[PDB]
Amino acid sequence: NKITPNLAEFAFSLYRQLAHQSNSTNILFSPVSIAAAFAMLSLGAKGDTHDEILEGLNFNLTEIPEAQIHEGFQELLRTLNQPDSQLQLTTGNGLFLSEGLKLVDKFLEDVKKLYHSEAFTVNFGDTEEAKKQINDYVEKGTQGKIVDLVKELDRDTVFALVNYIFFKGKWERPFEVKDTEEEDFHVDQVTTVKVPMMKRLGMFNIQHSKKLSSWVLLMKYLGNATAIFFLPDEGKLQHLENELTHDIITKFLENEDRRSASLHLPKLSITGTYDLKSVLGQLGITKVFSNGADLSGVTEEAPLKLSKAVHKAVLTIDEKGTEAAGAMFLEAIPRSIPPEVKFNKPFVFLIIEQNTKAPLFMGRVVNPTQ
Repeated sequence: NKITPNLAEFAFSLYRQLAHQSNSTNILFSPVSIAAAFAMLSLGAKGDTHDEILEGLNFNLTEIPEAQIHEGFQELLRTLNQPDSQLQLTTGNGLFLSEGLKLVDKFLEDVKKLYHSEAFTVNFGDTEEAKKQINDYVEKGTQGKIVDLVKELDRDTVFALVNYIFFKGKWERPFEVKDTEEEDFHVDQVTTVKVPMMKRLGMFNIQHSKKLSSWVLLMKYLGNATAIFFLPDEGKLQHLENELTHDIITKFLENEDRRSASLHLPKLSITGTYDLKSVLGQLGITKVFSNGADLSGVTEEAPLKLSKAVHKAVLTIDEKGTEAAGAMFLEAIPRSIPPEVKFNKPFVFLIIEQNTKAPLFMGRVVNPTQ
């Protein structure tokens, strides 16, 4: 693409903020999902409000044309929604504005053709009634995978944004349910929990990196997506979180070499729930959540601001290399002795879209049972 580098930096920027607040919490969010959520909102904003958002998404308005930005997100979100995608990425934006409000139709239109988003008007006077609706939107939109998203709503809520994303990929080269068994996972230097561990001896795009002091594993998903897992050596987790760059990751994706290995990877499900206002505030995006928010692109006469913005990400990782079978690869294993690589301790991961090189997900697993 062309806005990929910016997205990559936005992601690490946001990841480090969340990782610095604690080192015992799992982390899971979607760089693409969130950036597009606000790039969209920037269409109904002006001046500092509008400029603050695009720069909080790591865009230098002094060197890049806005049209280029929205131009890119349209194509990116375009390919992510292909009805014939083996990927099966179900993501959506919930725009909820107070009832009885003059909305520029040009806005409601762009939010449609460019950001494939849906805008809804509701009675925010009735809290426990508008909240029950917003959650019924996600649920009926996520095949029920995500429920009771919104916990509570403020009083003077007039503008609320709900961003969600669900994903369960199908490995190009799947694991066998029959080999999955419980193994210890080290949440820390002297503590362990049990977790179902998938395992398979095979040819993997795996290698140990000295610069990162970590094992780097790359696995393909049906639908043109790649998962990159980083298993840091003893005591090098922070080191790893600080050395990661977009170029490092790009180098690893150009390598197609496979080597023998007995891999143990946990079967798990992770979710990330974040308050975009709270989180994006530390990145410099505030004006849009304030009274002085210039949202005249949305409503033309009445005062408007973003009251609440939530992001919810769900990622499931299991054996399946599809709901069904068919093809069937066959790998030639060398006779040499293969290394046993176990992801039985905290590790960081990225899920990259092969076409654009955009990060669909970024996360960290510290405790698989939490």
